[PDB]
Amino acid sequence: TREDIDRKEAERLLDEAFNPRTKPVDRKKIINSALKILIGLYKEKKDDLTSASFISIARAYYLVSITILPKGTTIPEKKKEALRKGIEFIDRAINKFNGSILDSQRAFRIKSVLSIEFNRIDREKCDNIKLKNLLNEAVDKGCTDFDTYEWDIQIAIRLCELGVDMEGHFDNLIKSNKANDLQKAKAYYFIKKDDHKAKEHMDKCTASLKYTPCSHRLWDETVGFIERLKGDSSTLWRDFAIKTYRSCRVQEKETGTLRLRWYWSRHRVLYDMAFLAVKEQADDEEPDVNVKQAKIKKLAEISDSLKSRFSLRLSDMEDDESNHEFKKFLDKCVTAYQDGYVIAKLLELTQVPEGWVVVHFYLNKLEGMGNAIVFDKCANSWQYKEFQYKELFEVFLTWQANYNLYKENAAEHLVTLCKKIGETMPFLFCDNFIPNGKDVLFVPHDFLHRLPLHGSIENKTNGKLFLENHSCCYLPAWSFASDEYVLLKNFDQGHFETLQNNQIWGTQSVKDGASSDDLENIRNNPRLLTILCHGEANMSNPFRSMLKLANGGITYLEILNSVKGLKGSQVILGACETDLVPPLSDVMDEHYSVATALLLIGAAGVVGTMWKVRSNKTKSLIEWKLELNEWQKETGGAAYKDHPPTFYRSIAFRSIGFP
Amino acid sequence: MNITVELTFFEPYRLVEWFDWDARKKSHSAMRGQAFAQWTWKGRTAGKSFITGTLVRSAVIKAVEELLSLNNGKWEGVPCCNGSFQTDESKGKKPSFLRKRHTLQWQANNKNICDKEEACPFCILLGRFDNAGKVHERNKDYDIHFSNFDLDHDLRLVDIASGRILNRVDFDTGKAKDYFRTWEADYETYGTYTGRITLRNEHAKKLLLASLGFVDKLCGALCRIEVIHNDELRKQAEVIVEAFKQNDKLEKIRILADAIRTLRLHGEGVIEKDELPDGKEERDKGHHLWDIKVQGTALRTKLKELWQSNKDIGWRKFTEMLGSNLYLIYKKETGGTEYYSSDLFIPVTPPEGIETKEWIIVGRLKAATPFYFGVQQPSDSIPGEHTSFNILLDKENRYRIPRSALRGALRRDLRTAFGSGCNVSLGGQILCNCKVCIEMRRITLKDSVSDFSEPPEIRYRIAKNPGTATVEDGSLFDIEVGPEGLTFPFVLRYRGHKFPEQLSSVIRYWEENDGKNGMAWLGGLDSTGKGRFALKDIKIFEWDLNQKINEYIKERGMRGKEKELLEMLPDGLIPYKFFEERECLFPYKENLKPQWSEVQYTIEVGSPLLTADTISALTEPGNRDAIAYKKRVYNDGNNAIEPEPRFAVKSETHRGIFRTAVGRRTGDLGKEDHEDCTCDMCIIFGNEHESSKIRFEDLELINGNEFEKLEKHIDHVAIDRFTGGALDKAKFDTYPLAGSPKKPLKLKGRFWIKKGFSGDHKLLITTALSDIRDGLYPLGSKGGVGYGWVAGISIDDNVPDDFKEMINKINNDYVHPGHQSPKQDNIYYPHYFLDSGSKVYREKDIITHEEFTEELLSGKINCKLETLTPLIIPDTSDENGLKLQGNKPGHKNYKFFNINGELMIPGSELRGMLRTHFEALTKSCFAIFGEDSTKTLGGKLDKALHPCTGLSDGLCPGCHLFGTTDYKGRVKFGFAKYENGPEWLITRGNNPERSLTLGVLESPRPAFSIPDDESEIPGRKFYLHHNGWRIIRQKQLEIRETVQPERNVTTEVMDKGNVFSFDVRFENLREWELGLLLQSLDPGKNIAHKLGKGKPYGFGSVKIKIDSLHTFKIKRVPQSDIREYINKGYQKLIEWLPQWHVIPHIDKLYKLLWVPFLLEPDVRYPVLNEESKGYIEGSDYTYKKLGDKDNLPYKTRVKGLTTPWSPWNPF
RNA sequence: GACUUAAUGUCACGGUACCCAAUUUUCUGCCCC
RNA sequence: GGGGCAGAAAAUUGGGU
Ligand SMILES: [Zn+2]
Ligand SMILES: [Zn+2]
Ligand SMILES: [Zn+2]
Ligand SMILES: [Zn+2]
Repeated sequence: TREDIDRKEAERLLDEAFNPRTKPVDRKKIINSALKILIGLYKEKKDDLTSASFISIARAYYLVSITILPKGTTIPEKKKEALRKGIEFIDRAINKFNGSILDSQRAFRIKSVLSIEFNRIDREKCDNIKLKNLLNEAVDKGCTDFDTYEWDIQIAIRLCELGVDMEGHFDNLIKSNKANDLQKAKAYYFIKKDDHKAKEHMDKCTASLKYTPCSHRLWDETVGFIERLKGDSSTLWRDFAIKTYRSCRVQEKETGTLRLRWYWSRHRVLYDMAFLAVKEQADDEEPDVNVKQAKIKKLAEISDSLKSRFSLRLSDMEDDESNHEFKKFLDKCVTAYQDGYVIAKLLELTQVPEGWVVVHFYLNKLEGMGNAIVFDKCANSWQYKEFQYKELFEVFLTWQANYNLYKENAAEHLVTLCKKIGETMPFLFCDNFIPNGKDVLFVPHDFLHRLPLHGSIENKTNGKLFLENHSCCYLPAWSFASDEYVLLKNFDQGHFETLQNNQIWGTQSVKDGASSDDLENIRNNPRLLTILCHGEANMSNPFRSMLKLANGGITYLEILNSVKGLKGSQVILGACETDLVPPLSDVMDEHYSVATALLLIGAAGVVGTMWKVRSNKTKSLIEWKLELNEWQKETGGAAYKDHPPTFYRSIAFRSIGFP
Repeated sequence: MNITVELTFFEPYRLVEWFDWDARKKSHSAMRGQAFAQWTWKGRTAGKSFITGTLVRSAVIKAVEELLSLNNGKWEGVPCCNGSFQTDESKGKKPSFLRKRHTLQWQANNKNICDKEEACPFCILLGRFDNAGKVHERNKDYDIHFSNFDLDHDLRLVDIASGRILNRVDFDTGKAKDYFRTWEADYETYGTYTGRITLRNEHAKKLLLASLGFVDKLCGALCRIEVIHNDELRKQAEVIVEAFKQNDKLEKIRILADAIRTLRLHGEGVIEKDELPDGKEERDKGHHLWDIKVQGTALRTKLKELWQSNKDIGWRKFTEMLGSNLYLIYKKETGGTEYYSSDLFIPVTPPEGIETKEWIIVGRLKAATPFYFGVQQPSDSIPGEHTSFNILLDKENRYRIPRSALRGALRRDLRTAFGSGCNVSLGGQILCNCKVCIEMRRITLKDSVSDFSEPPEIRYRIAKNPGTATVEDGSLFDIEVGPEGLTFPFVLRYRGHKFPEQLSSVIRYWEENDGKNGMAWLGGLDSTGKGRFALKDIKIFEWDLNQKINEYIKERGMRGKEKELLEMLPDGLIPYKFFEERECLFPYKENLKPQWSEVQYTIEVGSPLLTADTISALTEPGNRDAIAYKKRVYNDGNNAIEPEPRFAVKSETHRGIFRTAVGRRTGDLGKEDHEDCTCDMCIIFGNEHESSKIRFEDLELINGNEFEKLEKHIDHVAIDRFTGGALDKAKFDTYPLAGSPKKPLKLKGRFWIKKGFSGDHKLLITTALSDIRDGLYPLGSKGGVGYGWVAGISIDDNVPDDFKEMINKINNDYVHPGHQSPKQDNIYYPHYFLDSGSKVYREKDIITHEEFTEELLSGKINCKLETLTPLIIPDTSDENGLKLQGNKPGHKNYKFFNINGELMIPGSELRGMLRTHFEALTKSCFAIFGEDSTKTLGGKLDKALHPCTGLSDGLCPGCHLFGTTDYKGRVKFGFAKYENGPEWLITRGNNPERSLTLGVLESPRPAFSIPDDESEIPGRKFYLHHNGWRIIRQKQLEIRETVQPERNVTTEVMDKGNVFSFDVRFENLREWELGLLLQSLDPGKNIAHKLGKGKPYGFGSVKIKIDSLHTFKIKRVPQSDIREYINKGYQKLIEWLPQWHVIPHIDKLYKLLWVPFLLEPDVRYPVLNEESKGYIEGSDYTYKKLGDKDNLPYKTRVKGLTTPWSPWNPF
């Protein structure tokens, strides 16, 4: 009777763990104790272990699979091991005759839903044959009690997703008091093909999604259903894609005051396919100019929403006021991940200073060809164009690899990259898309951030530089746009010995050998803050990318909290090149450099430097004390044909900010 | 023109199953090992090894592109194009392997675009325009063909390869994300591969030969491409185990397994010619382990028989397999994250005129501390144990520093020097371009082994249970650690245009200069200071790879002949004279130098230090039950190992002492379980989810040459509470180091501090160090006896100033009346029994040894120890101490206990007397009893007074306070130094004029105490304080000529009024427990304890007085606070100035130790009928008349117990 | 010759078997028919 | 008319990646 009693105790503790009341931190310890108890049971009872102990083991292994979070972007190996162990331990249970109808039904249900979860995690381990076997087992057992166990409801909807008729359980699933709206919508659309009831449940489902964190089960499975609809060439996928976009935007609008987001490996495709939906709506033979313009504006809005936030894996996630919000957000997300299974002032996209044309960039991986949503206030007209970025990505990777070995000697690769930008984006030099003599603001996407868009070269024999005609300033996203002179220096001896010594243009509250305290101690907001130090890159957490100042330097996070006296000041971070702050590009680059932290604090604009340049050029830029795009043309930055290395230095300087 | 090309591997290359192109994708191991050597079977064993010609071709074309780039695409004067490494999937099929690697490119300089008429050497070595394409071997239409490379000699897989599990370690933490197995082969025996290269086009032979000479590594190893008694010993072990089971000694068959396993360190001559301990001369049993009758013969002789019958496998292999065998038999009877990891062409164009060079860093990686390069157990390393942890060795058993571990440590140090690196990702389609990766892709380094194939010393480890301060259930494991001082050759090749300052910083960090001392943490177990290698003998060379590449090809880059380079002259290898010094590198002093901060200090131990290494106690001669731990240091200067081994406190013991001190200071120790926690102890010392921020090192003994005898032989015993003699099996002798207050032991240890400690954490570590200095945590075993007590700490002057700054910061009025003895002046019995009763109190809620509770007290007590009668504490280390055996052989002459020539009292005796007194005082159970003795003696002790078993049933107040098995006591006594006084009791006629030949000391007979089953059991036995030494002094000549010389024992005696000073470091003691211990120490005037031999003769009467009581939560309490402690002790006693005689049991107790001479009562044992000194005529006092049932009734127990001073001759 | 390669593309030198645990707890070198 | 014990009981691996 030892097996039965300890199995009953294990069932008690598993039921207590399944209650959503307990925090996930203690849930791990209690379920580990349950695992220890059940394995201790299994040690002496390997000879045809009873059905109850095996069922408890399967439930416990499912729960150990759920409690372990995906540390990286990919599915964690521990979850796969837990799934494999659960199915392996339940194979012996299902291979033997339990003798109880209820126990056999429970075993079949848990095995089939475990196979479904393994298929969701990785189709290689369990293919559609496994799903068909799960259907056979469920039909044989008859575990279709929708009003008793939501476990049966989940297996029913998964089975119906396999393209097999489920009209036998249709009446039971019609009521489904324990189900959620998305399951009802899936059942209505798949079996009965009734779009009205499907959309009626869909609206409630997305309304509920509006108030749930991104780590919930509902988000991933609803985006999966939407992409299933898109692959089915249906017509209602666009509306729910846009509605899920809206729910995601509203949900994270308030949460994450530090410009943070939760990664779930399906957010990017959700935004991509909502973008595709609104794009198809825009080009759906619209007779009215107003509706097409509004659709393109919505295109720009969704492009900006993805850029306006962060993307941090919880491995990197795992004064003190900022840390409180960090801990609260992490706790809420990690709680909502497991709750799925257990029972200052905003800026409008249309208000822009007169004579400024903005170029919003969006790179959609699903479609495979990027977009450039432009907007000029001369005619107040929104228009967008499409372009290929894969070959441009090859050329950019070529330049990045050649630069990290031969920084100054890779000027030819920079010229090639600029020519590739001009060729792959011919609308930049087009009069209709971008009028000449108009100041341009860029909002580049993931890997377009590193591109010197201001240095684009037109596809001509004597292709004119894009910098000569337009004045360009960049921006990580549209959500970032909103006296004396101060200098800070932490460089090495032998460089920049002139500004520190001969300082007749200002630098009253200056600090040679500056520390993080010196940057934080700037009380009054100056007219120009100059920071002289080469910062280091954080290849994992962009929140901890630092400027190498004295006393350990100041990171991205410490700028957001300690530094307050910098509002409305044209900071010039012309000491560290822009590309030693963040990591390097691989397919996408969603990391934010230190200049973005300065912009978020309230700096009027950072005159950064894309690539490493000799000290003389940036020293001359600092000595240029009149209020970029005009200096580069006059200093010789348009001589790429004759002087490649001269083009390499001048182009590097870009102003990250919106005047 | 067929070209025969021969491979040669100079370090262990890697192996995988061949599988197939269409079948590789199903297997992760073979998909990861595409670049390894391939194994194909011929049963799943005894196959053939080979290297694919495609892999060799890829290496050759990579070398071709590197040679052309180094020459701006122009080899030997003929221009070479860029080739083409892009395949259009529309116009054909993709290659079997895709590059996803940066391709070195140059200018064109070609007369015409390459076609199949005048192709450049690069194109015809690539096979661009040959008649053979991506299709298979069909016809030999290849312009250049690379045939398969088969091994150059069945060939069983286990004979060639050896499975090893590799790793991928974090950087923020010291943990590993995942791991993966590998089949690293045997480069020494099976390390030569032969294949054929066929080249139809004769225009590009020179470039092909240069590329062959330029291929620097293949399959994970350096290459030089050159043109043209089980199943019977196990049965005998089973027989041995069965015979052990016949003797009911299966609990120690495991210990015999460890002794056999560690016999590998000893030579075969140990078992050939008897060097094992032979036991005592008259033991009649011999050794408890080696003189065991197994199958009718002693274990030593049959082990010699086995060694003679198993000479084939050799002493090391035979003893290893034997130990594993008995371990398996003992286990049989009792019951006993593998992560195996789009289409882009990235042309890299080196600038014209750049200068690229190759730098060789040849040196030696001397181990400053014993190292541990972990490896998986045997029977799990098979491709296709007894020791818990194994160290990595090759087929020749020599110690190995694997290329993977060295490369990983170098990468970690390089990332530290840069300060901004990546967590290396697996399966990425784009080369990582971070700073550390760029230099790591240019650094190649050689796997190297030490020329020292000797068995590794086993370093044992346990885990203490904080609740009881004893060993934990299933906490014992052993680790094989390499010797300290071993020198491994160090090879490091960097290829590039300039030597990075970060690699120079790593070398200087690793180098062992006059003050650098070496900082290359290699391998695992870094938290216990295992693997800090001090790289030395550094020599930096360089190749002019641009204008001197012909001789680089000719010498093959000196690959595999780095020993010749370290010994000393090849062309184009001028030494690198521009190696920046330590104080010239910004990254070094910025990131690497402040990474680890050394805290060196010298512990001064003023007591016998005993680390209790028991496995080596069995094998080493002398028959010591517990000897001190000693290291095994390899003398690199003179080769071999030092014959004299260094005594030390294990770095694990050091780390555990500091960790326990910190945990008890804060309170983290004692938690239910350490989950993913960020507590103070978890952060400082690491946990299961991170790495330690502090790494400790061995407490090596530096003051060892100033001792006449470094190890002092101390005998111990356990005395039965009832009979008063030693227990049935309790005599044991330890072998601690010689430690005295006048001449202490100096142990210079150190630990390293990471640059992340906050002020609170550094304050915590300094508080732990101060607690170590204050003596709260004695080193080694028997700490509650007086073993390894720390007398102070002397921090070195090289410690950082901030760290050093924080570090530098009675009479009792009770008088017992007494009776009888002064009312007559009559002879009494030398011993009496204290029937205290069976009312025993047990405390279920035991006091844990976790953080010091504020309610209770802890500290130290300084007590003076005055003697009222001569004290006998023999030093039984020397059986001939008085040099009197020559005149009278067989006489046991002893010397007074002394360490380094100063008279001391071992703390064991003081603790024994105090524990017995306290147990009698509090009605504690009989902690030590001769159970199952002739029903049985232990079967008639009622029920409560039995010795305490495990904590299930609770612990008696004496057992709670002084401790029992699996519960460390809360009071530690110390060795009592002399501190002045009248030293010796002169006899004027003794052999040394300062001794006293004692009478016949016979074992007690409980039959007299219990003459029949009617009497249940007498109480505890105590001896009165009679002045009976006077009769022995007077009858010195009458006892040296009448008693047997072989039975008489003589020893030096201390004179009257000798004082002794010792400490009592009570900890976590209750408010009343401290008072009761104070009363036990100093019962008051006219009451004194008995110590040492001759207690029935009146010898060794000791009076204890208290000097000063301390308490910390340093606060010397006053006399008022000393009172009201004993008061509540009395209050607790009654409910179970104080008036102790109120309680009858305490009244009789204090009557037993009442001194009736502080008039002169005479007390002695009776005699057998008309024996010597019969005195029959008047006060007969003889046995067989006093003991006769007719003459005297069975009321002897009535008069012998509960009557502390009843007369015998009149009644 | 096969037992094994595919050829205009093999960063696998592309990954430290790594992290946590105090050989310690208890015991007078003692003693009489 | 004689020396009696000279070691005893535990823990010898558990957790992770
Ligand atoms: Zn060519
Ligand atoms: Zn990297
Ligand atoms: Zn902790
Ligand atoms: Zn007890």
